[PDB]
Amino acid sequence: MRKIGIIGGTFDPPHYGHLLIANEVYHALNLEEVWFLPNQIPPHKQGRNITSVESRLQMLELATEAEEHFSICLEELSRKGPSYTYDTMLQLTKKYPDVQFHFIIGGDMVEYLPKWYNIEALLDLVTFVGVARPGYKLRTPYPITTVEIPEFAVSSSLLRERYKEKKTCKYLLPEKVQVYIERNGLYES
Amino acid sequence: MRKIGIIGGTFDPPHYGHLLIANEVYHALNLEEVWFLPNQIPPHKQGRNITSVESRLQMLELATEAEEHFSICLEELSRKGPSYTYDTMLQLTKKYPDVQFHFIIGGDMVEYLPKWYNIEALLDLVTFVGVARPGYKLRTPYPITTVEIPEFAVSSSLLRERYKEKKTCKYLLPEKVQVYIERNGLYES
Ligand SMILES: Nc1c(C(=O)Nc2cccc(F)c2)sc2nc(-c3cccs3)ccc12
Ligand SMILES: [Ca+2]
Ligand SMILES: [Ca+2]
Ligand SMILES: [Ca+2]
Repeated sequence: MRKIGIIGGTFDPPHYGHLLIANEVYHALNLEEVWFLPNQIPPHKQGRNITSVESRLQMLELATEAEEHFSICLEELSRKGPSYTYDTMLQLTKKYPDVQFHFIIGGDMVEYLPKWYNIEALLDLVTFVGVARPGYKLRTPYPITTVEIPEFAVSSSLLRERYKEKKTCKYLLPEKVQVYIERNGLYES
Repeated sequence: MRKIGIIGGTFDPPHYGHLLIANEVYHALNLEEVWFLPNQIPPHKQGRNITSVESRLQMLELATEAEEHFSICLEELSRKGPSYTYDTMLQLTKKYPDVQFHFIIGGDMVEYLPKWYNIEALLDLVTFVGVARPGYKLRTPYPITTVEIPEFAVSSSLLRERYKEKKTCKYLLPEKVQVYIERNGLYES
């Protein structure tokens, strides 16, 4: 009966956009906590740069360390290459039979839910939480919860480009993440 | 091989945002045509409304009628249930052996490509075209083509809330589609 949120992604890098979404859902739905679920990234086909699991995990640590109700879930990182959400949620529900998982997704992704691997069985494992801007209404045959979220146009691709151009990203992600990015020379070609 | 774009989605309703994306990719990559690929929607779990196949197809016709280089592909819509993209593209590849398919996806979708059903096999059937805001880049282990398109922010979920509130959506989607929506009482739920 414990209400726990799940927010998945590569977190490459983690930013205030992610934290804002996790916080809003935590508060809207009265969750006990939100788990950040870092995805595996397959090796690059052409051997080009991917952000190491080590780096993504430490940025997540730094991003969430000051937040009481945010935790990191290592389930997806703990085996294989990438996992279907079904596979991950199967293991978490078996592992935490007392938890009601609330799986947070962007509004734009809602229309594509019928294409998710093994969707019908996943619907028995999680409650989906669709996030949408004020003024936006989500539509789906599936029983999802909608949460309205403020606009802050920060994205990982934005931040990556700023670091490439040796610009600062003050005010866009936690200070400690920024220091890590700068010290490890991340995202600079 | 003929270069053909694929833009998939529920188009519920189709609007200027979709046409802008298709058109930009069409011009950027010198495609012969862009085929809009309407998805199937499973029946509502709680007996509520989904927009019919008939309605979605006719809005799509009205949205694309003026453009020679825009067509509608019925591969998914003619089926009884939803299709994985891999299964659709395998059939299309089979049916059109001289076509190189360019599969258009939103920038936000790129991060989650490793979770798509049969992604490795699908990579051998299509070239993905990711849409980035101008000056921004997409990060993925997969070989993808990037097309820059401004984020125009018009969305189906905005238009639907507007129709529920009994507003017009003039200047946000083709005139003909707005008429069809109003005349048929779509999006009032
Ligand atoms: N299979 C998935 C998606 C998908 O099929 N998208 C899509 C996008 C454009 C056209 C299309 F046919 C499908 S979006 C998505 N998001 C996720 C997420 C994982 C964690 C947060 S969202 C997992 C799987 C998929
Ligand atoms: Ca730097
Ligand atoms: Ca009406
Ligand atoms: Ca009515």
